[PDB]
Amino acid sequence: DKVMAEIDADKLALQESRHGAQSRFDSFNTLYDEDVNAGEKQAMDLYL
Amino acid sequence: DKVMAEIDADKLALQESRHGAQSRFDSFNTLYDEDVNAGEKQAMDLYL
Amino acid sequence: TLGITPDGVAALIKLKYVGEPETPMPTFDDWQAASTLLQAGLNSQQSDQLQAWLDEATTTAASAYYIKNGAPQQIKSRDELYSYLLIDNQVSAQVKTTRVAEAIASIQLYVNRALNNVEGKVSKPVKTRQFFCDWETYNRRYSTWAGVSELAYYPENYIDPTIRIGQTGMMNNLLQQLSQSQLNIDTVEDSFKN
Amino acid sequence: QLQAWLDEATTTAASAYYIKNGAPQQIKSRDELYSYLLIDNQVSAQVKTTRVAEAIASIQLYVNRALNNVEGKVSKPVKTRQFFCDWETYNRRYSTW
Amino acid sequence: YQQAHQESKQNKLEELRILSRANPQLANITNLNITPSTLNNSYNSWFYGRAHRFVKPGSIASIFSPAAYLTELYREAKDFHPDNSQYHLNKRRPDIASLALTQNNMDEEISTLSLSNELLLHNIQTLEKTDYNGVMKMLSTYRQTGMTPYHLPYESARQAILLQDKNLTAFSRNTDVAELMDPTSLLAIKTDISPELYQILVEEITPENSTELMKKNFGTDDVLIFKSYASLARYYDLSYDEL
Amino acid sequence: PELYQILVEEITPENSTELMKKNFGTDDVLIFKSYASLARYYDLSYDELSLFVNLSFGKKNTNQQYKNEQLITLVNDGNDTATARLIKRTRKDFYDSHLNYAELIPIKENEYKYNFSVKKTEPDHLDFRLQNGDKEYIYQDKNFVPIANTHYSIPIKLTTEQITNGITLRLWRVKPNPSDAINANAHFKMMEFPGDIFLLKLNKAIRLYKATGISPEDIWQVIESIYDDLTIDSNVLGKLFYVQYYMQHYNISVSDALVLCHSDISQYSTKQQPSHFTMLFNTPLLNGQEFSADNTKLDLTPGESKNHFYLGIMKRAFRVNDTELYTLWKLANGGTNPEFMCSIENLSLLYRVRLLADIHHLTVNELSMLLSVSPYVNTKIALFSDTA
Amino acid sequence: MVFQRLLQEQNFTESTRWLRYIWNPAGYSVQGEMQDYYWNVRPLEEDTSWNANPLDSVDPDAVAQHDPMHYKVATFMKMLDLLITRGDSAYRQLERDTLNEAKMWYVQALTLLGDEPYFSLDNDWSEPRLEEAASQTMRHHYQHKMLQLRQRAALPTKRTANSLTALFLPQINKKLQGYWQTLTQRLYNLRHNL
Amino acid sequence: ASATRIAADKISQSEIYRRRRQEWEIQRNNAEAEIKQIDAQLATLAVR
Repeated sequence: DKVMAEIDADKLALQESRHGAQSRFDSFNTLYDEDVNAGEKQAMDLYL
Repeated sequence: DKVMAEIDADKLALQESRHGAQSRFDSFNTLYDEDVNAGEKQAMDLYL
Repeated sequence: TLGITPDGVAALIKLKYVGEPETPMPTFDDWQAASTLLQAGLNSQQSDQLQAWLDEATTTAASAYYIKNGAPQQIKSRDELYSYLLIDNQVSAQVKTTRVAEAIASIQLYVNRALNNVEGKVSKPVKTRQFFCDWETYNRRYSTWAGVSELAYYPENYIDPTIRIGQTGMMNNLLQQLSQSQLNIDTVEDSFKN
Repeated sequence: QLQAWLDEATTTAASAYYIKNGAPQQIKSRDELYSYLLIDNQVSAQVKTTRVAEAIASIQLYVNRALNNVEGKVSKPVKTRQFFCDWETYNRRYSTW
Repeated sequence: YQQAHQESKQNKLEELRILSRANPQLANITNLNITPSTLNNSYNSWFYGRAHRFVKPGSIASIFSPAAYLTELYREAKDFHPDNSQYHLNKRRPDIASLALTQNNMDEEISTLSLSNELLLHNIQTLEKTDYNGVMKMLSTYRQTGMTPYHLPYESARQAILLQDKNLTAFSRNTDVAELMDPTSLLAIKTDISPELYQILVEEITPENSTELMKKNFGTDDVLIFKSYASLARYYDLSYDEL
Repeated sequence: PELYQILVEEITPENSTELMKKNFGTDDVLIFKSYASLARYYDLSYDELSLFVNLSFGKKNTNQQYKNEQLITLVNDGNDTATARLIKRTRKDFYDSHLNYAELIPIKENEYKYNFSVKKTEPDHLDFRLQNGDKEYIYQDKNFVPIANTHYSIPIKLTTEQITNGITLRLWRVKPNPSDAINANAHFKMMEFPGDIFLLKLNKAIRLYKATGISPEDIWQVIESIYDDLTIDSNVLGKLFYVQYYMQHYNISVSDALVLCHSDISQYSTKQQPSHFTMLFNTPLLNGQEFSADNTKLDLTPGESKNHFYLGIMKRAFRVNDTELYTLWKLANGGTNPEFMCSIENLSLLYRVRLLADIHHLTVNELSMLLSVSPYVNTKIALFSDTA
Repeated sequence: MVFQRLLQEQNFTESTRWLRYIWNPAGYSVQGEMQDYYWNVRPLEEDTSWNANPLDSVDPDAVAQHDPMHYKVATFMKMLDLLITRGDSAYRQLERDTLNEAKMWYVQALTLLGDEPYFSLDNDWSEPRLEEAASQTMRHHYQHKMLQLRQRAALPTKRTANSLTALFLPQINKKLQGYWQTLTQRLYNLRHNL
Repeated sequence: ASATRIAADKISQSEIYRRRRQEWEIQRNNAEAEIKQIDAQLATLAVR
């Protein structure tokens, strides 16, 4: 029984790793989906 | 039988690690194969 | 452990070097019979290994025999025999190359040796054709030669709309005005008016 | 699995029969039958699409084939409406429309 | 020279202008208003269907094929030497002139050193006017040069034995049949001693047999036949350290 | 069931125009007129169409007209029937060792043209001969050396009986010195049909290829193994089932299943893939010279051969010892060794017993034991039917 | 140049406009009525020799100026690039409404292309020797025949043997074949659930 | 000369923004491979 409970707590640890990997992927995806910022595009236009 | 199925799912996890290592290698290789960009070479020529 | 019959074992022992007298010397056909007897007892991996080893031995036999018996008098080494025959006799048998690529490499070696006048007497008026004026940059390798001939036949593959030999200063200034990461319709129309 | 396989077999039976027996004389291949009927008879049965999206894709294929005059005789005065002057940028897809 | 060069340039231009409009890809393309160059019939009538005959990419027949590159290479390279010179291409390599430009010779990936072996053995056969088996018979018994005799059935047999029983453990196990085997014969198994090489090693050298055996093992008499360390090391394929 | 009725019906010269209506509709054989219409009608690639049809179109721009070692040559003016002449080259002994290609092209009736190209020319022979199965020299021109890699054309007068039966032309280069005469021979066999019956046979052959996905040379081989004159039948369909079932059952190849299904070792080669015969015997060339299926007697008792070339070639090709080869031949004749001719018809059924041992993961000694305790102790495997 | 830069910065709806400024397969609406042409450049409609002497150096722009048909073909290839990259940007989003857009772009590119040349190719080659194929006499006779072609030579109607048998054959360009292959691969992946 | 200098600065800023976006794409692909791998590890943990 305690062996099975150890398996359960290890699964909980794995879920808590997967949540942070998910948040990092979502943050990098929403970083990638906007190539330039509004201020970055403004600075490009001002240089031009 | 369940032990053997665990071995199979671990092999699936290893394949899914290898796929991302492959994509990272291919992306770094196609980054390395173009040393300068068109705009980077243009900026070099404009400085000159 | 030899994969044959005990009569074959007796035939191998009958090829003794020094043994009993009144047994005749082992003939070349006798050796060939023993050779195919041992040669039939291998699988495909050992057969390919034996064949590669036999080719790599018969090349250094036959090249030395050809240097000794029939060759021009200047040939004295295997490298000189390579420099003559334009095919490498020292390459181990893992390397594969088709016949047209071997002939291409042979003629290219002959041309690169004749251009530096390492041979006997190079005909100097033949040396100054347009094909050999373009030898150093285009005609030395098949890839650049085919690229030049494709640029002749289909120039549509090689034209890019950005660069061009002879584009004007207004075109270059437009390209400077146009090379950003972000191109709006208003930006490109202002650049076109400029 | 059997139903999907039977659909993917009966399409390449029925399309060949329709090309042979009843069709305009120009139709000779399955791609030409697709170019006529505006519905793809070569799609394997894992792909799902509602009826209004199929009709939208059919009419959009008909418009993109009629604009390049691949058909028999395109009526040129109908080609220059404002809806087709804005075809290339707005009206080609439902999202931009 | 300038007029002939101008004529050649305009001939290439007219050929390019003819062939670049008779492309089979550019026939069924919608609203690309391309007419043929009004000399396509003249090109097909002069050269019998050449503009009618376009070839697949990657073919042996193509003008960008390695066969076309080799053809241009040989046509421009066969004049570096006079014809009677021993360094002329057809004289040093008559095989390369009569090579059949086929798809099999283009794509059939044979190993190199097989071409070298076939070329050397064909040259030895053409020199000595015998068959391949006769060439191997004469090469199994040639004693005049170094790295030779070369007994090819013996080499095949000893490599087969070395592949099957490495390190001769059957000799160590089966001692009652190891009694029948000769130690010099097992030496010839484990390292290369041809029967002719064994005859060379086993013969005794008397002061009487000296000049005859020098003919049998070298050819020429008159002991100064090497005259230098370099010729000796080249004749026996030795390093300076091994010499 | 309708496809089986299409495949199983026989095509007479009487039933020709009716069955052409039943399987095509329109008569008047020129109903395709082009390779593109044929490939579009049957949904074939150009490569898959090239397995069957190799016409006389585009003759002048080549010196080799045979595709996949076969050639159809339809002649006009046969009372407006347009009879076709299918000729299949078979690539017999010393084909790859002495020549590039060797094609026999019909010009007219009893009027044939021999096209070939000698590889590696021999200056010291000069005596060109051409016999058929060592019967009579058809063409013989003394003092003539065919130079290397050159397409020669030789006219050959050949009877319809000799060409409809399988002929084996034999190109010679004999020397006037009594030394070696270089032999090089290929085998030809023509087949002639009227156009409608030819179209119906081609229709059901292409439909069988489309149905089964099996090779057209393979269906030629299984129809040659049972019948003659290419009549698709229920026995052919049964053997074509059994090659597929054995190929799925064991992990054998197509020709490996062919040998098991009472066919012979195939000598059909291509530029894509070599023949199964030369793959089995001569791909690692043993003593340089190749193995040629000559009718040369060889006693397979392990001490009385003295012809070590064919013996070592058979032992390497069957991966077998001398004793194991002898008991393999003894199993093939029911415990006896009558005579071994070293023919292809002996190499097949010598290879059948070896395959029978190997696909059931048995050694040949174990196969001899298991047959010794079977009800097949001293039976004749050489005299079996396909059902047996 | 502007269209190429807008393609590289992926402003698709403006890149297709700047391509409409030169090529429109749908004709042009001028004062409410349609036009009879499809190329907005008159030296592209009528092939004007921009550049006499183009082969003095290796320049694809010089050859395409010597005849603007190559510019026309490169414009068509740029249009195919635009259509297949619209299809690829639609395909990478993996929504079943976007897959219909991707199939629409690939179908539009395919119907702009037409039919792939499949059976019209030769696969037909009388294989000579290299000694036959590199005949300088035959090459000179070919150039003499070309000079007779441009001087029109009265077409002597003496049906002789084809002495130009070993001539290498013209080859269709690699890039259009690559377009055909990638279009049929895209439609094969789209007609399944790949 | 000052105008083409600042044009070189403008094109340099455009290219460094493009390289920043490419690096974010690398990070996003790595995190997506990571979340797939941890999901398959959750699968083999359920099997165990």
